[PDB]
Amino acid sequence: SPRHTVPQCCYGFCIDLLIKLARTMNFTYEVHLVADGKFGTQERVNNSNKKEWNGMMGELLSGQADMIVAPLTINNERAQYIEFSKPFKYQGLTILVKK
Amino acid sequence: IGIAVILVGTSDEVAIKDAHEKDDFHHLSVVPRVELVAMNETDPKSIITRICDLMSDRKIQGVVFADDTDQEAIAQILDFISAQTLTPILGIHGGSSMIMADKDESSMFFQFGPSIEQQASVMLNIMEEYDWYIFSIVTTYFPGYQDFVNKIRSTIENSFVGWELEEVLLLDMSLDDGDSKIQNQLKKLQSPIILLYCTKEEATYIFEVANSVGLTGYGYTWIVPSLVAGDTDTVPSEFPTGLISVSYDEWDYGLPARVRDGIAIITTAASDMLSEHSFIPEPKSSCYNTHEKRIYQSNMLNRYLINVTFEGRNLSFSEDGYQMHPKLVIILLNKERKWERVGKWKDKSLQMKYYVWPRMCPETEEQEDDHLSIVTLEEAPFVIVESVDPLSGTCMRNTVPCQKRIISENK
Amino acid sequence: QLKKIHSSVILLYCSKDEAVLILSEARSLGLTGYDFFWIVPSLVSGNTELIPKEF
Amino acid sequence: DVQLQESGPGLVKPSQSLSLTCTVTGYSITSDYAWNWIRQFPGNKLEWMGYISYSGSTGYNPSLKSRISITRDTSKNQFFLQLNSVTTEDTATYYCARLYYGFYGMDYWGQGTSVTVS
Amino acid sequence: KIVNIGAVLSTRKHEQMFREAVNQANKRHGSWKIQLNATSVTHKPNAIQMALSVCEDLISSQVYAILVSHPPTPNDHFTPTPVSYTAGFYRIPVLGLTTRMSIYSDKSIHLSFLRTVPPYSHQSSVWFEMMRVYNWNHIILLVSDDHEGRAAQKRLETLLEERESKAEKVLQFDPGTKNVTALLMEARELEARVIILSASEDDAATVYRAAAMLNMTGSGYVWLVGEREISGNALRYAPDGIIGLQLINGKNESAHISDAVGVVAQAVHELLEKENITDPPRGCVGNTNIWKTGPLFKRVLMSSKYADGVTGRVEFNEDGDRKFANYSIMNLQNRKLVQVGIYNGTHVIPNDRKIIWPGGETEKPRGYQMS
Amino acid sequence: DIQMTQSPSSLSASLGGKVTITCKASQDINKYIAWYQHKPGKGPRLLIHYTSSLQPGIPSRFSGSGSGRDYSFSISNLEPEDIATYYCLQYDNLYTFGGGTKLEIK
Amino acid sequence: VKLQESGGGLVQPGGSLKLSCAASTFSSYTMSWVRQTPEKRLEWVAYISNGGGGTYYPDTVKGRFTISRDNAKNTLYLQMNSLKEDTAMYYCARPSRGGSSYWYFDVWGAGTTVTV
Amino acid sequence: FRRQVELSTMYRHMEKHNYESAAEAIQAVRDNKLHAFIWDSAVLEFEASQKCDLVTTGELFFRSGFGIGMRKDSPWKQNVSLSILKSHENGFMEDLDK
Ligand SMILES: *[C@@H]1O[C@H](CO)[C@@H](O[C@@H]2O[C@H](CO)[C@@H](O[C@H]3O[C@H](CO)[C@@H](O)[C@H](O)[C@@H]3O)[C@H](O)[C@H]2NC(C)=O)[C@H](O)[C@H]1NC(C)=O
Ligand SMILES: *[C@@H]1O[C@H](CO)[C@@H](O)[C@H](O)[C@H]1NC(C)=O
Ligand SMILES: *[C@@H]1O[C@H](CO)[C@@H](O)[C@H](O)[C@H]1NC(C)=O
Ligand SMILES: *[C@@H]1O[C@H](CO)[C@@H](O)[C@H](O)[C@H]1NC(C)=O
Ligand SMILES: *[C@@H]1O[C@H](CO)[C@@H](O)[C@H](O)[C@H]1NC(C)=O
Ligand SMILES: *[C@@H]1O[C@H](CO)[C@@H](O)[C@H](O)[C@H]1NC(C)=O
Ligand SMILES: *[C@@H]1O[C@H](CO)[C@@H](O)[C@H](O)[C@H]1NC(C)=O
Ligand SMILES: *[C@@H]1O[C@H](CO)[C@@H](O)[C@H](O)[C@H]1NC(C)=O
Ligand SMILES: *[C@@H]1O[C@H](CO)[C@@H](O)[C@H](O)[C@H]1NC(C)=O
Repeated sequence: SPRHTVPQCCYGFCIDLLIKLARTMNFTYEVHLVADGKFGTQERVNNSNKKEWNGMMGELLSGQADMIVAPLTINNERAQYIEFSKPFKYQGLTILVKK
Repeated sequence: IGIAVILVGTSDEVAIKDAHEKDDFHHLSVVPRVELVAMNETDPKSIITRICDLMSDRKIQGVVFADDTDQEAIAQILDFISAQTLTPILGIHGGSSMIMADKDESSMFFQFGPSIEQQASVMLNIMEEYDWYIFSIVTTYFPGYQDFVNKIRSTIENSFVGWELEEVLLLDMSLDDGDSKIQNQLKKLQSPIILLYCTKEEATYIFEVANSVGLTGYGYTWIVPSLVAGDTDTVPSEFPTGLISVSYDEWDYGLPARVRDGIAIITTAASDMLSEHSFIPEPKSSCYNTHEKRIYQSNMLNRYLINVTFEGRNLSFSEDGYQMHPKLVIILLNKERKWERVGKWKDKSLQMKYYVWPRMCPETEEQEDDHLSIVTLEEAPFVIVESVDPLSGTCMRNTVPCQKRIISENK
Repeated sequence: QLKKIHSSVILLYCSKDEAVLILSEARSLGLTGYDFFWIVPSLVSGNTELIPKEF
Repeated sequence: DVQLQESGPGLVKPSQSLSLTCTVTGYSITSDYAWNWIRQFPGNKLEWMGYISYSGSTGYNPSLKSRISITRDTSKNQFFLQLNSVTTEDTATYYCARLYYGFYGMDYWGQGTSVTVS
Repeated sequence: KIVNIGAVLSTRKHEQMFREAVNQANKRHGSWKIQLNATSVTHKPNAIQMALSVCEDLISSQVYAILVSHPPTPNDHFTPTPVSYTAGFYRIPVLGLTTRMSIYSDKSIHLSFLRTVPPYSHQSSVWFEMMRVYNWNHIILLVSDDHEGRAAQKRLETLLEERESKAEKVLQFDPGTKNVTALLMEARELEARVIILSASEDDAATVYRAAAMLNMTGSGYVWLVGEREISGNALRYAPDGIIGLQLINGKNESAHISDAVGVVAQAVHELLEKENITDPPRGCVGNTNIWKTGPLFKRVLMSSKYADGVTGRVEFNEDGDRKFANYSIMNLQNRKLVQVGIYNGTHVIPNDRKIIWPGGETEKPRGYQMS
Repeated sequence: DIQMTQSPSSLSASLGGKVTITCKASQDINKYIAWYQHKPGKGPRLLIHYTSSLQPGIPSRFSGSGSGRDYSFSISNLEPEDIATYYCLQYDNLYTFGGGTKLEIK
Repeated sequence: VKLQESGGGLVQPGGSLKLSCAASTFSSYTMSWVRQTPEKRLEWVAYISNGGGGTYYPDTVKGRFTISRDNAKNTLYLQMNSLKEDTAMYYCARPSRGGSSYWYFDVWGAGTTVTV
Repeated sequence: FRRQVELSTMYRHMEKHNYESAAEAIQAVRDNKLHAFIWDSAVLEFEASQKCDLVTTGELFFRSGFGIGMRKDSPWKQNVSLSILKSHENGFMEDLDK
């Protein structure tokens, strides 16, 4: 459908952290969601041999945004081309099954 | 209109003395004349006044400039001719093509020779199917190497393949004391897989230096463009056997075939002209007049020349005047030091007659066979044979590039 | 064969005349770097005063 | 220092192509500035008859687009205003000057040529 | 020995002083054995007759060097290019003393053609060095779409890469663009506040009008440009405080004629006194092979450190250029141009004259504005 | 396709006289001209090329001049072994022909 | 190389007889043959190329002719239909220098007639 | 999973049935359509504790840290890190977690 950029109300853990940081460090902000609901990985585009970043990391590396405040997982491939602040929550990967 | 062919100086004599009367260009819209003219001298002003007479009298827009053997600059001369004609002049050999490069902005000249980028990608594919992740780049000061290095680097970093470059080598070869420093870095090249960019005159002495150091021995692999080959008919006996090189389809795609294909392409462009806008371009009255009203025609002519869907093969040419669909030949040196075809680059596909890399290295006296021939037999879980991923040219790192050796049952 | 050396520490046994030449060669091939150590017997040194400039 | 000098035919004949002559002397001012040509009526009004760079950029009043031309040759350091549409009442005095860049000033004027038509 | 030297010039005064400079070179530097003579060919309108005449009279006379200036009309820059093409036909080393278009910068085509003055692309080398004076880590780059633009952009990016001070963004635009306010809008949204511009006269006028249109000409947005845009009619639309360039004594042609004559005579004598050099190519007609000594005399010219130059220390670079030029930065001050900083080839040292910055700024501002 | 009309209708001349026949086309030809003569029941013989270029074996008895779309071809000093009929050829398109004329001796 | 015509006749008024002209390279050579009026005009009949394409006629004999050629036998094939008002004399002509274009020949046939 | 070479077969199973959003996969496993789901502990422990129809299982692996990413040339990096450490220390992170 026509991907309307509709205003909405956002609030949560990341939102609270961002508001705290903004109040702390003398700067203003504005929040918009990712284009296609994706964490941002390495994929081939236009069948060309070059593989690059789509969605989230592609949006951030394009300069359309200056920061990412979200449950983003730090790893070597992202750390090469973006810069991660020191972690705000240590966590790991587990499995969810029916009770 | 007509198509004119010129035989300048050392042009292939037999390829006209028997191939003049083999022309067939019907079943199209235009009916041009084949105008054979031969000047057995390298006089510039003679061919310049000939093309001036062509413009003044014979209303010829398509010119197959089929001569050879030296000085890309002469195509530059043609380019000035183009600058005063807006006509599509074609390169078929030597100073017209397989030497022409990096054309001008206002250039109305065209060629079927591949671009430095294209053959660079061809050799990169060559080393890709031979899983040569390590490579060292070495090139001289000859202009046209900075863009070659940029192209290969851009292909490297834009590739998921784990390519590894050792060091890019920039060589000021014509410097007297530079050679004194040169052996400092040339000796420091350990990678067996080296790619070279220079000229044939440069190639001779750089190979001599490598042999004096020992870069032509076993294991070492040489990747070179068609420029160092020069004219492959005069085989350089000094160059080592096992050297692998790129060139155009010289011995297969013959000169009469080249000129007939060029005439067919020009006639196809004229047919697109007369089908979309339906007027024959008018020749300029004099060789000393300037006009710009052909603008919405000139590049538009190039438009119907940039999209040549003739012979069934969509060989439509690249924006720089080259072809987007190049065919290249890959040749190595024989035991008697001759060049023979091993690799074919056609429609974005690379094939090789001797798929197994033959040990055509300098034929050292029999050694300890450090590169043994091993036979396997598939048996789970001890041996498993499965299809190579066509993207990475291999499989997971736990796999090994095993070539299943069919023995042809009836062929 | 000097290139085929993957080591960082090199023991060497030769006389002075070719010692100077091979040390210049090792300079050409980078074997005279900071990370590398050459060890030679007494005769390579020769006289303590007649010091070659290629050491 | 540098200077400008003028000349012309003086006498007028019907159906003519007047050429008004200006040369620059003192230094080789032939590949800079923008050389300018104006008219001046006995009523003391003026308007630019042309401005030409050292590349061939001529511009002036669009009333006489076809009539007015500039012919500049640098071998003599010479330039002519080619004027037409000259009736008996078009007697005036025309000037050649220079356009120093930045529009800093219309300083070095020509002494002027009195073009008489009768 | 008799060796001929061509000169394609329609300026008669410069014809006489070219012959006089040849005679000065012969009397001063020493032409005891090799007699260098000079011939002149007039500039025609069309270039077909350049080619015709150059191999009918100059190549026929087996001339070594042809001294060609910039074309009389700086719109058909092509006219010297057939001259270089004829030079490369038989590999004739040719010196063009006033040219600075990048079309001859590519030695893959015009290997036989040498310029005594830097190209416009070399101006970029100043800006980085200029930037080094003021530590402006944030810069916006503007460039047209032409071979000059490609060369300038590549040179500036390669020179800026090594010091880790990177260009924020470069914007390339087609020449003759009817409107560029959008491009300079996405340039304005960038955090950087230092602007680098390089374009033709009409392009410069259009971009200056666009900058004046939407308040970019105010304070903070520091402008730094070259020499093409400080000519023509762009400052009819350009604001004040624009920081252009001025290469040293390149507009002059008589001094460069004398310098080129001295260099050519010195190199020709020093080379012909050494080797079994082949005779010059015999002419347009009847010559089957090219003159292959051309690269060797090219190497001589590269090594020909003519330190006894009339205009000072005159040395040729690795590509056919004079380095260590006394570039003077041109600070526009209320529609007037002022020499505010000299450059001796080592550093761009500003002289005592005050520098007025764009937007009415009087001191050195910060080169960026945090968002 | 384009068509011609040759004219007029006659080649009346005495021994060694002078006649001329005009190639006249409906469209511009750019001096595309040929000329032929043949006896009744024998066969044509070529005369003229672009610039009135005669062929070997045919003497200089035949001349001509013209341009664009109109050409004239003149015959003089004719010997009564060429009792024939002269024709002009154009090939702007595939081929084109006109009317032509026949030769009689009086 | 020489040309010899064969297959001349108009035994049926307004019928269709297929005339031909054998040759003795002609492989890359086009064709165009000629009728003669009682006024002896060398009128064109049909048009073929060396590759067989470009089948056309002049305005005189349009709409009734079937045209083909065979370079293997060096022969043509055209059935004349609208020549019923003539004592026609047709001859074959091989345009010189061959090619897809048409040029000035001197290689013509021998001459055979078609009479009603 | 793609980076784990010996676990390549692993990906070869999910590449046929992988989803695009967390919520849809959570609902699918709520509908028993998907047998199991693989994802971060921080999201899934709360997702299990919120409804009591789904449960975490196994032992956590690949311990990483959620982080605020920014462009490499951003001057805010040092102060962002310092402030985030200060928030960890003073117990504000404790309050936000609770
Ligand atoms: C990170 O946070 C730091 C918190 O102390 C901060 O240090 C202090 O920042 C203030 C303003 O941000 C500086 O004040 C300076 O501001 C004016 C600007 O006009 C300067 O000209 C003056 O010199 C004045 O001192 C403090 O100087 C500075 N303190 C120190 C010790 O540096 C950093 O600036 C913050 N950095 C970033 C990138 O956010
Ligand atoms: C925060 O810092 C900004 C710096 O841009 C300043 O404008 C603002 O007034 C400050 N707010 C305070 C100190 O509350
Ligand atoms: C241009 O080339 C493309 C290539 O497939 C083709 O599809 C298209 O029809 C061509 N257009 C013209 C106008 O030739
Ligand atoms: C003068 O120059 C001409 C070149 O046109 C040359 O032929 C002649 O030998 C020269 N004369 C002297 C005395 O150098
Ligand atoms: C220039 O202005 C025109 C008219 O407003 C319009 O195309 C647009 O706003 C601008 N375009 C560009 C490319 O700047
Ligand atoms: C420029 O700034 C002035 C000052 O406020 C304002 O009035 C004007 O609208 C601005 N113009 C543009 C194009 O932004
Ligand atoms: C230009 O060149 C002359 C050559 O003698 C020299 O005096 C000086 O460099 C310049 N002179 C003037 C007047 O510009
Ligand atoms: C090169 O120069 C030397 C010394 O002048 C001479 O002996 C030799 O013959 C020259 N070479 C040739 C090929 O003539
Ligand atoms: C330019 O600098 C050089 C070396 O610093 C000097 O020799 C020369 O005289 C300078 N130019 C002028 C015009 O003084």
